[PDB]
Amino acid sequence: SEERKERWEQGQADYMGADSFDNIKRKLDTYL
Amino acid sequence: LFEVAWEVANKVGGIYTVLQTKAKVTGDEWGDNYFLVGPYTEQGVRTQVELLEAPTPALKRTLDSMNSKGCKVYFGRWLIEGGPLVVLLDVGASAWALERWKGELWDTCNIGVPWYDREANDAVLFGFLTTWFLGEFLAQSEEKPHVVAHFHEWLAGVGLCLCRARRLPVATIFTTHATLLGRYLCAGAVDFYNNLENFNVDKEAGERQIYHRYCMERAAAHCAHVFTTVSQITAIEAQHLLKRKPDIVTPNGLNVKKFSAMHEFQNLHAQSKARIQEFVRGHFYGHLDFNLDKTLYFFIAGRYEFSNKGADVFLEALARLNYLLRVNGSEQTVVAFFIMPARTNNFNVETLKGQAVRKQLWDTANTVKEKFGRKLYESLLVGSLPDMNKMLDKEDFTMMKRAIFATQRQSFPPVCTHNMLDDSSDPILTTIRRIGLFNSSADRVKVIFHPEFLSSTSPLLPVDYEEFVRGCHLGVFPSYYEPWGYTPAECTVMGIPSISTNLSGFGCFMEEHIADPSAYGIYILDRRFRSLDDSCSQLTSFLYSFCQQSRRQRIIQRNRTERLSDLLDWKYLGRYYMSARHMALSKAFP
Ligand SMILES: O=P(O)(O)OC[C@@H]1O[C@@H](O)[C@H](O)[C@H](O)[C@H]1O
Repeated sequence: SEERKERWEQGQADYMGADSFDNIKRKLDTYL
Repeated sequence: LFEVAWEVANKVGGIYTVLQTKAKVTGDEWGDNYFLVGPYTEQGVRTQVELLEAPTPALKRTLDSMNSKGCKVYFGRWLIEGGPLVVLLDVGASAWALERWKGELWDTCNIGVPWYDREANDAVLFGFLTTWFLGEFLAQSEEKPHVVAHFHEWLAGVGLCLCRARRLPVATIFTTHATLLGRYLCAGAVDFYNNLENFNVDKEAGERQIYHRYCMERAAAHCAHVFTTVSQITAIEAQHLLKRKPDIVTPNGLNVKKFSAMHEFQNLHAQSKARIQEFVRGHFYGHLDFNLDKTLYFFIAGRYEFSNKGADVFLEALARLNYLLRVNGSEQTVVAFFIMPARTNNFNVETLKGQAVRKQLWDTANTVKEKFGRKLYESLLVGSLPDMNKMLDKEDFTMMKRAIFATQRQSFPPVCTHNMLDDSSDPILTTIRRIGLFNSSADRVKVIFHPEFLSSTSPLLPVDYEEFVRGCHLGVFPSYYEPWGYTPAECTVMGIPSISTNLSGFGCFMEEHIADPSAYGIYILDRRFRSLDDSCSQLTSFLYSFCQQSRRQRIIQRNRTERLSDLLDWKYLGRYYMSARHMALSKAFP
């Protein structure tokens, strides 16, 4: 998760890596 | 209930008037429990909100805790209709804990924000302040009542998921107005509405630097208990883009200014149209060879967008109408106004010259008529009749003759009432030259381009936007990418026919509530399942059909279109908001 700091700090916004939107989906869905 | 929006202190979009109009009905529904949340702006506290230094009668401890803990908040009354209870939250009051907040924001909804985008950081801190305020309130509210949270804008909605991350027993409603990435899709020279089934959303958000904005927009949409969207087509594009079907659609309503008499909106059209004629006469001195009682006024308004507003399709439709009118041998002539605010400098010398010539002709007529009045008064006093053997005077004919000599002109009338800064790259003028509309005598379609908002301070056209709209005969709005559409709704409220498309939110909304939308004057098009040529041909057919009716038929059409104002009023649109709030409450806590 540390390596994911700078990627969203100065605006890399990686999209073909292991940080796609579903990577946020499958942990936000557990919130409800 | 809590309304969260970024447009409470600044008028950057149309959400301001929507919220201002909805405040009355929301307050009438919710009594004194209606609170609204908005950012604090230095420019929006002078004549925009009455600050209340006194504590809220039902809330004293949370404000004291918030003030003592460092952040600065204000309570007061919004300077709008009804009774609003507004809270303003400063953006710099808690600007000293952005690092800590984003450190503890990594595990909540996993959103990252660039450091050089001040607006995104301001929205994030606003969301943090809002969720902190909700937490403090529910901690200090003894958990007796139930709180429902409504979010109207995506910047203000970033905190919504934060509440969902804090297990707060509240109903979560997410309302969107338009897709940000969709706006940039339409400028990519790629078909958008016919390819709605296949979007490579991740990358197109990636290389276009709008990745994170869509990221927390979709996060808020997914996390919300209920999701609402402005119109049906916007709901469809959200479902095919955000991968979440909205529970219900929420069209925007507008307050209607009723009159004592039903027909008064006709009278406002009668005189305002006259103000247009005095303009067009001035713009057509030396070429007034057509009867002005058989003239139609078409217009298209809004922001200067070429493809997204349908200026081009209107232009070639008018060209086809002109070509058709020169083979039918008809005397009807139409005038099309383009209220497209662009960047301009100074005025047009020919237009002002025409206005001055019209005024000079009026002065000459006034002098001659005063002389005639004096002579007629004398003859009536002596007890006789005017035989017109002395009105000639052998002198007034000289001045009238030289006036007519001055009125003579050789060059063609101009197409613009201003002076363009650039002419080799202006789409409107290039298209007009290409299609061949030069306001010639043999033509039947006239084009007038006025790249400036209409105001009473202008030298020419001394009318505002509302009166000019009320004066026209039919507004043509062939929108292509329009989320909801305010101008056609305004025209419908004013009581004039309009032309719209199912692509626009207003057209789709009207097409699904009233059967046969042709007798009421809301001419609908089909730009979704038809090609450009089919759409322009249908528009030309509609224009010819409008030109075909008589004056009585036009009066019938306008009278019937006037009655549809009740459909767009908030009194009818509040039902959808009530349903959405009730569904959210049921989903959160039975
Ligand atoms: O709407 P029009 O075809 O321009 O008709 C012209 C005027 O319309 C309305 O204002 C009234 O009916 C007037 O009595 C009529 O003179």
